[PDB]
Amino acid sequence: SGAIYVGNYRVVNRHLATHNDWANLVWEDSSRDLLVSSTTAQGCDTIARCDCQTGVYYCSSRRKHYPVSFSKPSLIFVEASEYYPARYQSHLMLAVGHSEPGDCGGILRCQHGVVGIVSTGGNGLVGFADVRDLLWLDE
Ligand SMILES: COc1ccccc1N(C)C(=O)N1CCC[C@H](C(N)=O)C1
Ligand SMILES: [Zn+2]
Repeated sequence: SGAIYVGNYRVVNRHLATHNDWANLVWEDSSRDLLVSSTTAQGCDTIARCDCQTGVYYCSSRRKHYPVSFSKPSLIFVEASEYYPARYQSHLMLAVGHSEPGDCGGILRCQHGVVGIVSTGGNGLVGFADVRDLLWLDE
């Protein structure tokens, strides 16, 4: 679990969004596994606007933060699951690191701010749904 709270927006994994998230839907993209809902209170997270390929992510299955090198946002194949059929997930960045089901929502951050959230993994890899292109999150 996990979310980014920026301004009057809450950013979450689309496969973990609540009834409330869908009742206050602003935007969603199944191909990116992202969903943005509106909030009444102001959020105090800063979004990074950069091309960093190094950062630190929170891994709830280890209660630890890990430094990682990660790929550029791209279309990557993701095995079928209870929420999606087998498909290409866009805007996804992979790193070598620990992740297991339950780690989705953990924030990835670089020196400039929030980069994205854990969305995929397996076999010593972890995938992050990028949010740095969503410029509207700030205006
Ligand atoms: C951190 O995630 C993992 C870790 C280890 C092993 C597997 C995972 N994966 C990949 C997932 O949990 N999922 C299932 C829920 C839907 C996700 C998606 N974006 O399509 C993929
Ligand atoms: Zn950065």
